[PDB]
Amino acid sequence: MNIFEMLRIDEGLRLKIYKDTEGYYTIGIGHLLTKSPSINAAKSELDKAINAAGANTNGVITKDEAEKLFNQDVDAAVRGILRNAKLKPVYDSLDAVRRAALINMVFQMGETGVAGFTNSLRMLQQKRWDEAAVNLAKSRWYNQTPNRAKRVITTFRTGTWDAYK
Repeated sequence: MNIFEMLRIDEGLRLKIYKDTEGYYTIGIGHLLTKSPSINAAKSELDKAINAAGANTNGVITKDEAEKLFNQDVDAAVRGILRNAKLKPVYDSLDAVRRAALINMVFQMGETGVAGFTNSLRMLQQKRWDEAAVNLAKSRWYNQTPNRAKRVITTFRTGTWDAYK
C-alpha cells in the first residue's frame, strides 16, 4: 500500500462537489475548494483549478482531473511537512509506512495543524509508537474523526497498513 491509496480510501472519490467533515465545499478526493458557505464560490475555485491545470464546471469534475488535484494536494503536503521545523525532523526519522501516516494528517488538517501535536510528535521521534498512538487518541482530531484517527493512529502504532486491509 501507499499514501495515495491510503487517502483515496480515507477521502473517497466524488466527482461532484460535497461537504467536508466540517461541511466545507470540497470535491474530488478531499480537495477543499472554499470554506465559504457559497455554493457558487466552490464552483468558482473549482472552475479555477479545472480549466487551468473554454469549458465550465457545475459541481461535477472528471476523474484524473480529480487525481491531478489529489496528486498536487499530496505533494503540497510533503512540502508543508518539510517547510515546517516541528514536522521535518519527525517525518525524516519515520519509516515508509509511518511517513504516510503523517502525510495523511497534514493532508487532513494542514501543516500547522499537525504541527500542534507537539507531544505526540516527540513520542514519534523517539519511536515510542504505543505511547504516541495513545497520546494522539486525545485531541479534537480523534474526537471529531475517530474512524479516520483510528486508522492513522493504528498505522503509527504498528508501522503496517492493517487498518487499511
